[PDB]
Amino acid sequence: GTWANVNQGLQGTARDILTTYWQHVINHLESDNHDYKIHQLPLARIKKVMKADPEVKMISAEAPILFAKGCDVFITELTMRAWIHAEDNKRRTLQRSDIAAALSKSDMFDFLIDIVPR
Amino acid sequence: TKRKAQNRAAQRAFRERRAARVSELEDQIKKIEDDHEIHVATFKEQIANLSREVEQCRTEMGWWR
Amino acid sequence: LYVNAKQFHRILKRRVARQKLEEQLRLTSKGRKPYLHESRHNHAMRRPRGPGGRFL
Amino acid sequence: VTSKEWIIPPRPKPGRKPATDTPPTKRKAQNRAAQRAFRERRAARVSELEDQIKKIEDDHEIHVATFKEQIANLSREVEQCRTEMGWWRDRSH
Amino acid sequence: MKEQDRWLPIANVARIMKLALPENAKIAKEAKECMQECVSEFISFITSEASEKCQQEKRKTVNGEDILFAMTSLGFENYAEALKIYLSKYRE
DNA sequence: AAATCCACCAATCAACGCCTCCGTGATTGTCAGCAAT
DNA sequence: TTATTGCTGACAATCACGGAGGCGTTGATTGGTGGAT
Ligand SMILES: [Cl-]
Repeated sequence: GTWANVNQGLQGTARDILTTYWQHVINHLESDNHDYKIHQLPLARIKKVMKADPEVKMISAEAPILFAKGCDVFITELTMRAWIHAEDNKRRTLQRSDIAAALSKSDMFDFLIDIVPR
Repeated sequence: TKRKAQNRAAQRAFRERRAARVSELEDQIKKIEDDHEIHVATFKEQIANLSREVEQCRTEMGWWR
Repeated sequence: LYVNAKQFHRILKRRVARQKLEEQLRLTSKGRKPYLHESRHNHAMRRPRGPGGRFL
Repeated sequence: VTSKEWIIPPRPKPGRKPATDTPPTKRKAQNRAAQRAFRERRAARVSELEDQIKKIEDDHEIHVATFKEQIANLSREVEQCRTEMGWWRDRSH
Repeated sequence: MKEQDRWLPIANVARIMKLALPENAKIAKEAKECMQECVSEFISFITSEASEKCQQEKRKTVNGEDILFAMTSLGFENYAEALKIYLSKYRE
């Protein structure tokens, strides 16, 4: 299920918002010329996070670059997902609970159960 | 030079790494072939045990017929 | 209550790795520190503040 | 969602630059060509053995699927024959 | 190795979240720190699966294909098929 | 009534990115022999 | 032997990539006040 994970635990208007983001994420990745130096998240720290596991020894220059983009999307996707809960409960302040709420919706965020059990 | 010698021993290690893997693969094919020969004989017996189980039930039904 | 069977294997593998590394760090406390670096915590106080707490 | 079918190009193969210059004598031409065949032939067999691994792996998986199907059918035949026999038995009585 | 090497910079993650939301929205120090832990785990989670597969083939180096493969193994297809596009434009 | 807590500011300096040197792989080339035909 | 091509090492030469190690230079880190929610 290649595009099954895009719309999980979401219903009605919530799916449409996330789908438009992925189609934009695709379009930008497909068309726009990428400066692989420019990143929101610094590559050094992504490599350190990886190298923190003694199991890992040597890493390619690519893997950090892929995570940087893969993370920028991951955050943006969750943060948006979480906003729907806040906006649903008439809050203009994103809370730990609003994230916790979004994470439960999809069985894709089952790895974060230890991070925010709530 | 000393660098040149660092290449010799590095290749002698590379040639040993290929010699090990070609032997490892040749052994892995023999292992898999034996494991697979056990599984095919296992199921054939299970088919025969089930097939024999039918002949019992099937000869019992014909007895009422 | 059923967790993703694809992720399951790795969630257990990580649960171990998270614990072993945490014991090696000896940070048995889950709480984050108030600040990180002394000099920046020192500089944060050093700088001239305004009427609303804004830096000059 | 919509996305084009992109294809990952393989990362540049390491090694010495393949000599572009033609050898000027046939005795060194037949040599390099025959040694090119030496490296071509040996490097291929280890890949052909990794294929031979997958050939047995896949030819066994379809066999496993066929035997695990054949016993399930012959497993139903028993349960069918068991209850059907039950129906002919108690109707004789 | 430092203690906070296992996380990413809070400011950077917080900046990405700020952009994800409207201008009028606000984010809790708690939530910023939470997201930080989640995205930091996201890396460590995937990397652990890619690494254990590397140690089967006996490859010390971990390349992009091992990450993309690790993601589809753990059920992040949309991410894996999306980063194929970024890797394919890098590789050429 | 009660409480909290987050967005405002931008200056220092930890650390990010970058280039160089060092080390380990891969792949190819070639000289000097073997090995059958 | 002589004539002829393959194959077979053994060392050397490029070529790629990963790390670690300084060395510029950036932008992450950080706290008090207001006032909303
Ligand atoms: Cl980009």
